[PDB]
Amino acid sequence: MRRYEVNIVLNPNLDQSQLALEKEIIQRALENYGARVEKVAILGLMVLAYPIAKDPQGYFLWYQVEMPEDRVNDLARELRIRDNVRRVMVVKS
Amino acid sequence: MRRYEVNIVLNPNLDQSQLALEKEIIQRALENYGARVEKVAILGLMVLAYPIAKDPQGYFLWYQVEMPEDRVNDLARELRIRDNVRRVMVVKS
Ligand SMILES: [Mg+2]
Repeated sequence: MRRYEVNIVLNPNLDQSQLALEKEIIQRALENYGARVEKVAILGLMVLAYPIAKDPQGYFLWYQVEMPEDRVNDLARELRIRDNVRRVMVVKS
Repeated sequence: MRRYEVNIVLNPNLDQSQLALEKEIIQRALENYGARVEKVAILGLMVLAYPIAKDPQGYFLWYQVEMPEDRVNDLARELRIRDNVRRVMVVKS
């Protein structure tokens, strides 16, 4: 077990109920990969100003968890193939 | 004037006095580009677990500012050419 901060950028076009569902589904996926969810946060709709990129808008979701290192890559791919997930950044604290 | 969150990843090999200097120099650069620095934070040494990348380690620096949109790209390039700066992500709140 190790601690990680899971950063998620979701489709900016989601309505609140869709945002909630995705946030809940993603939290379940975390646990499904052995994660102990310590913190969770929706940081709002944000726009990437730099670097220059397509689809700069997105909802920023953030989770702090303790989970096995061996399941980190798997959880990441699981989250990435989700259609509403545009970006997944997992940082080891 | 608009509000932005300036994300900075610095060389992980910096000693504390180097970290401090860079953090101060970067804050000055911000102001030099018309930024009003509202918040500043050093979030520690972190390791990018996903996606897979070279030089995964780095100090995470974060600033919240209000500055002119027209100087955002310039400030970003200014910060990026700095040798200790490995990554610059500017998000519009
Ligand atoms: Mg915070």
